[PDB]
Amino acid sequence: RQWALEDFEIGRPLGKGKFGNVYLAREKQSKFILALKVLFKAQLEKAGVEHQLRREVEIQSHLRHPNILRLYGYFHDATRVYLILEYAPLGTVYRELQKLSKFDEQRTATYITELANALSYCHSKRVIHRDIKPENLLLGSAGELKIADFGWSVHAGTLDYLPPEMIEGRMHDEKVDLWSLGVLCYEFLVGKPPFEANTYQETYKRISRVEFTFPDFVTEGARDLISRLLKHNPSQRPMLREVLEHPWITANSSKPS
Repeated sequence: RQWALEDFEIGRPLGKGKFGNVYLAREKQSKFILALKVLFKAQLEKAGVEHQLRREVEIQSHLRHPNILRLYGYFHDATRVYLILEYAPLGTVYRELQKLSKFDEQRTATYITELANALSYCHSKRVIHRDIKPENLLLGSAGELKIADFGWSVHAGTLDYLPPEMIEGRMHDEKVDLWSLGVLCYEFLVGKPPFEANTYQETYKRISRVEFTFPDFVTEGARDLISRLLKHNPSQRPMLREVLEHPWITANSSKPS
């Protein structure tokens, strides 16, 4: 952490967010490579997502896990607010999916394993995640998957990754995470989310109905796991331990539980 913008040399823009840009950066005193996220206070207040941001930063701060992107610290200008983040050199899972069209079973199972580990750790800390997107998944130097969005919750846009209970306005719990796994496991293997449609309304209906089909190249194990994850009823969804111990996972995953 630092107290000012002058503590960092700003490098190439890693990406542009809706509220502000992210840069590659180096802490001058220690030559420390990190990611510097810039946000505008006015923009945050326009949506009133300021308090949400503060809470999410607070939650993220207490999370220490190899498969979760680290928040080193933060400061403000004003107007600008700066987040100091772990730099993931291998970019997003989204871009990787864009490059490889789809992932093989081993890579998919591995990513799912890392995800389930991180989320299990979060559940131990009574931390529940919102929707998980591939653009919000980064890759470390060893290619390790890292959850990078700060969408956490402590109390019990595109709809592609939201569970039925959240889009229907029903009460949601930790089970949400498992649903996300399902979607991701599908997308990794197929190249597109299972409820993708050209229309928001269509996607809404397809999610609410849990209306999806498998391409022929999807194996029985993958179909089984995904089908168990994509339950309309959150209660019928398995636990993360059952996921980590799923035959298909254990058969294809490189990383242990």
